[PDB]
Amino acid sequence: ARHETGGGVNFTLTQPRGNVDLGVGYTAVAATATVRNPVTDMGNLPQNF
Amino acid sequence: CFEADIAIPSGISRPDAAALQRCEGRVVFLPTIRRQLALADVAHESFVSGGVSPDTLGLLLAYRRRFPAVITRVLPTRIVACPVDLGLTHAGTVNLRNTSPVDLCNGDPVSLVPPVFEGQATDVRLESLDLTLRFPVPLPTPLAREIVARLVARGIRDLNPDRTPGELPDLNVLYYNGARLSLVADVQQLASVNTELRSLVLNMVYSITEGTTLILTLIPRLLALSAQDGYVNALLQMQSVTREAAQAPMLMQDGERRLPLYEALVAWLAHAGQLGDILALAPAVRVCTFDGAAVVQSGDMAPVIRYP
Amino acid sequence: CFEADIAIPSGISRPDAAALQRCEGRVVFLPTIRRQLALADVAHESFVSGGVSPDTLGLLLAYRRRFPAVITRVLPTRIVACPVDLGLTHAGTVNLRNTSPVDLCNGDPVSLVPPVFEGQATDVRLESLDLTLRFPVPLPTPLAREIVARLVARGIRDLNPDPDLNVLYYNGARLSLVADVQQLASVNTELRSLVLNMVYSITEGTTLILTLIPRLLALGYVNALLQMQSVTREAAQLIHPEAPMLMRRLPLYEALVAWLAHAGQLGDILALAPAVRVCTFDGAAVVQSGDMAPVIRYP
Amino acid sequence: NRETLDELESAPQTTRVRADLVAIGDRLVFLEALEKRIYAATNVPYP
Amino acid sequence: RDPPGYRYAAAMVPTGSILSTIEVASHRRLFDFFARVRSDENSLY
Amino acid sequence: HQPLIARDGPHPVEQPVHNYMTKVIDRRALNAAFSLATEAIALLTGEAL
Repeated sequence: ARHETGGGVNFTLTQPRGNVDLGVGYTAVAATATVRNPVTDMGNLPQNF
Repeated sequence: CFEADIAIPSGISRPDAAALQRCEGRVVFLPTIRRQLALADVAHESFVSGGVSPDTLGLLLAYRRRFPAVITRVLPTRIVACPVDLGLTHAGTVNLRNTSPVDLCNGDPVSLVPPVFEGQATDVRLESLDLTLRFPVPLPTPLAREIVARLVARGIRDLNPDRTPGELPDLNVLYYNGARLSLVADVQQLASVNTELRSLVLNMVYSITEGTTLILTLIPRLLALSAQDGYVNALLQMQSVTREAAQAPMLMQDGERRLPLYEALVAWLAHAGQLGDILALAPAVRVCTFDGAAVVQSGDMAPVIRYP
Repeated sequence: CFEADIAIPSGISRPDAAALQRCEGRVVFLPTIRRQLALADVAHESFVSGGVSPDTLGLLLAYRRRFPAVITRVLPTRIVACPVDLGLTHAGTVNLRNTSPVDLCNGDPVSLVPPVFEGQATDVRLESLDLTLRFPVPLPTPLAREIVARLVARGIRDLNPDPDLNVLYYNGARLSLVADVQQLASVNTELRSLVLNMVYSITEGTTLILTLIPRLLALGYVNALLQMQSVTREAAQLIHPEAPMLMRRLPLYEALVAWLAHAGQLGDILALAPAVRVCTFDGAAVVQSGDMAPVIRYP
Repeated sequence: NRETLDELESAPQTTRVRADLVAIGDRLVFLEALEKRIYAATNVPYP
Repeated sequence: RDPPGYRYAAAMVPTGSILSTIEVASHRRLFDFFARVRSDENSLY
Repeated sequence: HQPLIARDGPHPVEQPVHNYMTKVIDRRALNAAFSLATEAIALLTGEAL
């Protein structure tokens, strides 16, 4: 598909997918291994109503 | 697209021509709708009224008159800008380069402003031919209308020097999201502040009608809600004259079938409702991004579509 | 046209799929013009902002912030809606559905929030996927503005109460506003927040000019010209309001800023700028309620 | 009867590719890291 | 000095290969001239 | 189809069990875009020559 712009035209490509879990029961299991960093300061901030 | 060409004339040095290369996506005000035009009609030297450069309330009145055009492309001997006031009819959305500390979001109507921030301000000088270019600052209409109000009131408060002591309120500082925004306080000119005051005073009068008195009855009722709802509490700003205005029908109904409430709303809505627009230039564009990016960083190109 | 294809979720009940089939020709507001959008993004559950479903004011805000797109073709596992804002003006005729008064051969329909008329009527719930759709009503600009002001006018009477605004005669017969019952209690509770911003912005506007005019023209051409054309109008209104009311350049100017903004924010919400026009041809020239009507992108 | 016939039509054609195979306990598994292969320069985060 | 710019032709006949693939907008300042062209740009031509 | 065991003594006797189920497809799509700047469209289509 395509559309106009400042510059010039723009071509978006999309193909449809579809999917199903085969199997009865659990097929994948995931596990956490390490903690990299906190991402949050793990600190002192209050709340302000 | 009725593009208006703008001829770079003759001598243009390599450093100056490199300055115009990065001016694509910026905005120009042309004093006509033309096909052939001179580079000097766009320059800030053309904004000069008789003998005098307009102040920063004078520019708004100059940008009121003439037509905003967003530069699309710049060629060796011409500048192509399509006059948004007219030639906005493009299937997709001309690029606006966000020049501002601010950030557009998606759907924000974009009205322009003379450069007005302490840290910022784009004027690009060109030494080969005497001329300069101040590019207006695009800005959401909520913010651009807060600024104009600041400049208007500042020109009005400094007009009759304040009787009261010499320490006045700020009015020079805003906030958009976080990010304190400090306006430029520099000069105010009689004529520029007069018209801005003249049309402010004029319109706030026409918004008062017979049915308006029926509404002024409700001030004691508002403050009853000031205090028992968390909204309506927020509505009334702490510095609210209305709060100080309470610190009534008058019979006089002319035959009883007019509906002055309804008529009072319409009257107020026209004149007072449309004040951002008359004091400043109203939005003609609104950010729209096809790729689904939902903001525009400062300095980026904002895909822009016709009027909100 | 730039069609944008909204993706129907996973399996929906057969009666729900027939509910959508009947939604072709209805206006949708799509948050971004991305070609691929979800249905939950469009559904009214996506208008929540402050943790609540938005009132008529909160809606009118959103209608001014997202993009309305008329629904062109509803397909199982898609919805194809073509945004009204995109492309050249006067092109992409897409059919609407008329709701309420007749859309004559022009007049620039505004899409105003649903609650202004039968409230829940048009909610169109989909239980299978647990979402809902409130489609705005396509009314002409003169009538849309007359109504929205007509109801906040009636909402001022109601605020404190001790000539009927309700019956609007619109070209044909009479149009009914009131659905009586408690619908008004539902209509009036949603206009509750719009009424206040209206009441406030008036009372805060007058008192701010009534304080400013006498606290200005007393400090040139300002004075003379002001009192000149204001004879028995501004000054008379000054004595009369100051009669049944109370009376600071520093708070004045800082309140004149905060009002001037809030005011124009209401003028933006209000005035219901037209999304489209009707320009017909080889057509009836009047679109009877509930009938698809031609329509074009700019007024 | 005749269930479990299932199917076995062809036997596709194969290529020997560079993989990382490990026997964990009793069974053979692909052991993988695929950032720097697909996610490398793309500025997409790795799931 | 203001960069002379990038030479687009003579970039068509490389003299060598870059062996890494990174996001170079991070390393933005290791160069005299730099541009990010998302898809295509008029300045290439 | 499930297995089964013969028990002994007072108990409810057991019958074979067959469970029949179905699953549907989850539908998706993948997007990528590119674009041509107007100078390029012009060189490309024909005219700037």
